[PDB]
Amino acid sequence: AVVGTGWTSKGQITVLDMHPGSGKTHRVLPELIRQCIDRRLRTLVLAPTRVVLKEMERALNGKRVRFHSGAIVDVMCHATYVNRRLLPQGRQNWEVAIMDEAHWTDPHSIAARGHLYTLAKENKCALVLMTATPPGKSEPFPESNGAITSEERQIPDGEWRDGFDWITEYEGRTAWFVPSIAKGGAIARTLRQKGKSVICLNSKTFEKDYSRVRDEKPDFVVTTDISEMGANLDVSRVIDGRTNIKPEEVDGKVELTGTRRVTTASAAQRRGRVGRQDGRTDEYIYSGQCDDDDSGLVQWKEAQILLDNITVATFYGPEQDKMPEVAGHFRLTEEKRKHFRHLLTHCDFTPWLAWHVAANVSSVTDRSWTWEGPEANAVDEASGDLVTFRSPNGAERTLRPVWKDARMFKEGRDIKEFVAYASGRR
Repeated sequence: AVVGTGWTSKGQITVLDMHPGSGKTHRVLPELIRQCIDRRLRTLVLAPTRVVLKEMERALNGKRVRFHSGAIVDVMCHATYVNRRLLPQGRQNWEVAIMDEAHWTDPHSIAARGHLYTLAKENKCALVLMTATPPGKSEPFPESNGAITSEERQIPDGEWRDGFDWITEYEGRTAWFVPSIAKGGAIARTLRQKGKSVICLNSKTFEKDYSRVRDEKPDFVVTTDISEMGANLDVSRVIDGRTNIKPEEVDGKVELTGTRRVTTASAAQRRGRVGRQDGRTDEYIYSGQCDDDDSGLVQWKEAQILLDNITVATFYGPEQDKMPEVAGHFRLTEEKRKHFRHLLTHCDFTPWLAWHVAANVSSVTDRSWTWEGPEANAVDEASGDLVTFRSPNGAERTLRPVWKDARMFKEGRDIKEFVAYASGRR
């Protein structure tokens, strides 16, 4: 344990920065809840992912905790907390809030910590943030439970043949972080034609396929940033090119082109996959430097869209500089918020797309915005022909949305699901 009491006093903000593998989920979290239950405080616990929520349920074995897909402790995902507050008829209160993996730059995660920070600064709760890389200044090589030898090497950015023998001559298991699902597939194919087993983890596969890692012990896990929020990959080496995809609003559209250097918090979390056990020395092989200035990413606008609709609120204080507009800018009328919530939760829309649709379109039944956009917004398959579909009246449409978000058409979303919506089947 790190803190005694007073941590549950209204207006207290506590940051627990504990290294991975020193018993946070199964030692520290269960002691914090014991205290809450003993003091009879309505406690909220936020997990980043279903994988971590399930792990919390095992560690909180034998307490009155309510887990969400007569107890005073509720456990749910970051995203569940925020999505619930999008119904103004929703909005239960807790006096203590514990947020696990509180560094995540997912918009729901940013909005949750901002909302809870706002409440605690007004003395409506206590807030614990559990993360090795708290928002604010980060170190790329923070302390670990066991040794990590970190070395800079050139890392392949796609398929290779010769010149990188150190990758495949290695005897232990490796996690290789990649900036995108597409780049992952290239790396995965090359490793497999060099005789290695590979599992790919990303936004799309993580919830389902995390368990194959433990079960199948592949030579390589080729992973996106999805493994930076509590994933135990049980590897002895990380390979980290220190890049990520850069979703950005450019000329009124969300683009996904090229990469950014990771933030130092990301680099530390990637490295943080190893060094979990004392008595053994692991390896972190990386290429190049970090860039902490991610203020350009659309995630901050999306965090504001959510925060303005679950609520003067601020982001979690160091992050407030990254709020792109005046607080409240994106607030919707109750009726439009209901549309917004449906698009997020039932149609798998990004916050950016769901906001533009709900703010602007007349009725929840209109689909004409999906074909009435400017010509340059038309959506192509990888084969080069523009996507077409039929409206219920048999009219042939070209997919050409008024608001274009590249994330709807690749990187773990399929054109086919968006066409289900556009054709009025969803």
